[PDB]
Amino acid sequence: TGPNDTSPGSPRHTVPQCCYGFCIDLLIKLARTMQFTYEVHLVADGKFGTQERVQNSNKKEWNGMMGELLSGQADMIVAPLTINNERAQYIEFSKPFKYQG
Amino acid sequence: DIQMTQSPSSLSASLGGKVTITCKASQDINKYIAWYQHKPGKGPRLLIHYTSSLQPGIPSRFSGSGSGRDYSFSISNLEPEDIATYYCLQYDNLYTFGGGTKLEIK
Amino acid sequence: DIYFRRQVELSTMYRHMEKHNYESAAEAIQAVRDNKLHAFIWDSAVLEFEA
Amino acid sequence: VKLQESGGGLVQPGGSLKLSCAASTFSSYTMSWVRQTPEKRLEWVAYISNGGGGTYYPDTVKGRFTISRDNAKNTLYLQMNSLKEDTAMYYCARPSRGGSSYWYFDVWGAGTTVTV
Amino acid sequence: KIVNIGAVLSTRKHEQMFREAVNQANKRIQLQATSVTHKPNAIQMALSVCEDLISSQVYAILVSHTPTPVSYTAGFYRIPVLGLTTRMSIYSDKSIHLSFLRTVPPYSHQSSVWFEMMRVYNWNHIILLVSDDHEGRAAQKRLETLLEERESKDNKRGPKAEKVLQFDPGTKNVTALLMEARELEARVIILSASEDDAATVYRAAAMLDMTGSGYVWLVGEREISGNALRYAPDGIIGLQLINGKNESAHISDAVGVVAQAVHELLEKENITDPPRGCVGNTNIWKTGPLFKRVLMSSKYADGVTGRVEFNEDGDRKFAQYSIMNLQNRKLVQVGIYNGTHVIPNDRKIIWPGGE
Amino acid sequence: SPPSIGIAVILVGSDEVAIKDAHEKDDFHHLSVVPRVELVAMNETDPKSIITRICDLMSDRKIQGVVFADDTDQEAIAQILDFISAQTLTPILGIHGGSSMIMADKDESSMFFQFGPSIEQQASVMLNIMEEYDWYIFSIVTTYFPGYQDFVNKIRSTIENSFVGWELEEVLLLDMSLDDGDSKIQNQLKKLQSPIILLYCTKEEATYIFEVANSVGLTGYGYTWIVPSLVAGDTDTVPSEFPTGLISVSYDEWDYGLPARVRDGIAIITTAASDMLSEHSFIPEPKSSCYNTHEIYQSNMLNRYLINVTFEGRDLSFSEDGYQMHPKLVIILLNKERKWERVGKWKDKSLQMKYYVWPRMDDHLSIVTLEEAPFVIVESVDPLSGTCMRNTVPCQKRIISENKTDEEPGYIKKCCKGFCIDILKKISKSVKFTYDLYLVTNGKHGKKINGTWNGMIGEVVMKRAYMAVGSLT
Repeated sequence: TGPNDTSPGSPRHTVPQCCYGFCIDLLIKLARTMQFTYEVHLVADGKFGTQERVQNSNKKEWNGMMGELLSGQADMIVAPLTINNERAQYIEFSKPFKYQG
Repeated sequence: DIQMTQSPSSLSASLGGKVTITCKASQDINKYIAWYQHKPGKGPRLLIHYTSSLQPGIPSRFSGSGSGRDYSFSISNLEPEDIATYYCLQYDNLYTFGGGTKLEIK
Repeated sequence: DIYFRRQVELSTMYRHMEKHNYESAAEAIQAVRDNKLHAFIWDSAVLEFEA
Repeated sequence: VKLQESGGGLVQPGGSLKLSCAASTFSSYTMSWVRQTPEKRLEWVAYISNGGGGTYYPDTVKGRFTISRDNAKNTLYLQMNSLKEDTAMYYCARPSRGGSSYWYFDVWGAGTTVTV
Repeated sequence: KIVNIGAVLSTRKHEQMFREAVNQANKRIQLQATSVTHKPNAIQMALSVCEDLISSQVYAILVSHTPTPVSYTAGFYRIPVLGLTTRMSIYSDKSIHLSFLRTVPPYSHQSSVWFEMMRVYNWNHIILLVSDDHEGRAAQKRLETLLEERESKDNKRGPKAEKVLQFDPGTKNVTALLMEARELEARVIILSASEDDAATVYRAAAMLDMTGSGYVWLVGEREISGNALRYAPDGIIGLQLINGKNESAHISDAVGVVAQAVHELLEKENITDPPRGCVGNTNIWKTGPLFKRVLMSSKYADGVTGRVEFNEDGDRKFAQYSIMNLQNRKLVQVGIYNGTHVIPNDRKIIWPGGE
Repeated sequence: SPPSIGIAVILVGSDEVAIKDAHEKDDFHHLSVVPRVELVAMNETDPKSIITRICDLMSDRKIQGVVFADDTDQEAIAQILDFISAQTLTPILGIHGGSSMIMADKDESSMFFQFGPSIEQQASVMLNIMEEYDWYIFSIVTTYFPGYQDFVNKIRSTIENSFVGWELEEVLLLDMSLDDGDSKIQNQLKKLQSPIILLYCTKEEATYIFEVANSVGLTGYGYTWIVPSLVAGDTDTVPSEFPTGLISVSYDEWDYGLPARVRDGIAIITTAASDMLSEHSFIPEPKSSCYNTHEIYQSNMLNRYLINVTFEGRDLSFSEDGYQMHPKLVIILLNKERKWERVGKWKDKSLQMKYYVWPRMDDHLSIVTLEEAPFVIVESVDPLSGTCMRNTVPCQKRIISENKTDEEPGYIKKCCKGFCIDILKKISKSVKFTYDLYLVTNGKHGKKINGTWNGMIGEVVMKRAYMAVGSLT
């Protein structure tokens, strides 16, 4: 389920697109192994998730992808998402696919 | 603007009689009243405030009662240096005035 | 942006980074080949494929 | 502080006579003045605030009258046009407690006439 | 030992039992208790605070049922004020009125009665519906503060997680929140709002078939009302207070627990006195904070309602409980509880849609 | 053509003549409604007299709004006003004294507004003051006003933004524990190892606690104390326990003055009522009495109209919490001869002050340097903050100008980086130092001409309490 922001400025028209690659194949194997019914919809903006103090107050919400994990828009993140100290405060990770820098 | 009409036309009384003149406006005034008296060619003299509050130098000969938009103002025990004519004032919009009456002595 | 702002000793370096950042991975990769951007910082698992 | 009128006349029937009333503090004090009928009625003529605004009349003399004031010389200015059926006396009255509002004057003028 | 305690009460015979309870406490020092006539349109009642303050020897004012302005007027006036209708919590709270002291837990109660129920039934997931009010923020803060069970070192599979909603006081918009709550995996609903909000939700789970077998509700006190308890579905579990209707039992231990503070304070030094009735400005009786200190560390006039120990805010630390389960059309009391000794039941729970 | 509304002004404590004359020349014609003033003086200022005067005037007169003033320092006046406004659904503007002290958490249906700064704008101007000398925020709060929780969450709130250069927050929260034996409130003041200490408190407990600060050794020589408006806002009097100057913000020291403030409030009320009659063609009918309650929805519309007022050049609008947006602020010093002498200036972002250096600051050194390649690098300042984060120096460069005015040690403090500055920052902690770092002006570093020396050695031979770090062989 592609974004509404198919041309990443103003307009909002969501369309079915199709994806494939590394994480898609690994999701295929994990879903065949663990009995998963699944849908895949892309992210809102494309900014990988970070923390900032928003709404000129004492509130810090999480932008981007990781906020959609915190707000209940999804339940798994299968993407190149790094392991940090700031994300691992309250988001459980796994043994990490790869090793890079 | 709102306009007023006093009534009626006469203060026909003897020496020490009793007369009463009515502030009658077209709209609710909330006891917005004043009262003046003058000779022909001399100039007015203040009588009455909100609660018929008289003036220092003005005797207790003048009283009145009424509310809302209709008010009555009574004069009694009149000595004829007050050969005058009595007038009511409203100030809901900028100022308001009606007719008013003149005093004669019989 | 989290790793650079966490470190204080690299802070001046971070102060040079605020005026040139990009929004997507492909944007900076195309902008390097147009000589507007002499260097780029990202993961090895994307840069080793792109080179 | 005392009020003294001047500029009395109706030498043209249907003309225009800019009358005035000088004062001797009147700058924070509004103005409205009075003609007198043959029934001696103290009918209103015009309305100004203390600050020159709020230029109004009652329905008797609307449509003909040009209005101003000067708080430096403590004077009013208004030309009389539709008093042409009256042998009126006009006086000035300075309403007490000042302001652009109105309250009850004892501070009236002296009284001068306008005769056609 | 002729000191005064003012009071404002609802009806006439409450003053009779008030003076009789003062005569009961007279076996200790002798006392006043002149008292006057609760009135409507209470700014006149804010007028008649110093119809009672005319005695300098008044040291406590007792108030019953409205958040009354006497806490503002007679709080200048560092005079500790006791009451029994602080269920609407906001004027006994952290916007610190320096003169209040409760005799009853609020509507936004210490919600551990829910939190202690979960270890009875091993529940781990909570959908928490909360209205947009000061009550809702108080309940939210208390139930989030009740997460100190994680410091060991036993149900760590889940204490309680899921999410909360916001629920503005509107009539139509109940459907969207419950439609979104239908999708989640949690099946336990805790709803703590007003009785008109209970009369607002009122059928919306039944139209979505979120009643019956699938779900378990743990509602607060204000679902038991003539418009709300008529329309709650079968199997709702509600709470109900022990007291707060027999106010004589409150007022007897109230005059006992203020008389003990009077005896404790009379043996001390620098007993400065309050002013003589509403005279002017800067009337700050300097022994007022000392009165709050000696009252806040006191035990209870035990014998009628059980031992009540006041906290830093002024709560009771008292076992507040009675669970009413809804059978076919009537509420039933099911068990006997405590602050800690929740000794579960002696009857059978009729769970909704499958029993 | 304009009708009237009723506005009552009440003064407690002088010259009702200056207040009368100032407004009664304000011609509110050219507006759709015109006012109706009524002066009433009082001297008791107890709660019962306040209610029995206010609703007495409500019962006698068709009162639209009330402009309240005072000459006391009792804050609990305002809550009483905040009590009655929602009780009467009529606007009340507290313009002086205890009516002008800020009350947090107002009621939802209240229509009470105050002339004064917010509790967060005072912290913002307290940061803008400390951004002249790059000082370090160390806030302590002992008493517990209702305006506490906003203060720390507004003072944090900028230290994590950008280009900060700010030290840690060794904060100390205390309370009103009535316990004399708890002497750790005396003992924890040794944990304030900082030259700058913020103190948000009340006047009486500050009068107590400055004796304690003298007892521990927080004297006025090595430390300063920046203190908000509610402690020392009483411009007339001062207790004897304050050798602790640079108190913070107040309003403009004589409240434009008090009758101008009265005229501004009258203009505010009449402009809002004129806007409501221009937009919805009906004014609120006045209240019957403080007894009768039953026979308002339009008061919320009046609340929406009262907070978007504008007059001849003064946007006098209000926020949701009852304070002003723009208003004029001053900065006060304290005068070891026990006066209050400083008239500083702050307006809506900007601050303008005196001397460009703080008086009353031997281990204070002047140090003169020189710009070159990578030993002492001079760069410009940030256009949002003025100060320098990693560069950590003033480098107060002087300007050579026309020969009719002196030089500029208030020229903007250009940041210096490089090798010798990093050496100096170690030598400061090595012994004990204090910089007064500045550049040479004649540009004649290391030169001896016939008779004399110039440049850095030129400021060495002139005995100007110097070092000369930089590139110098």
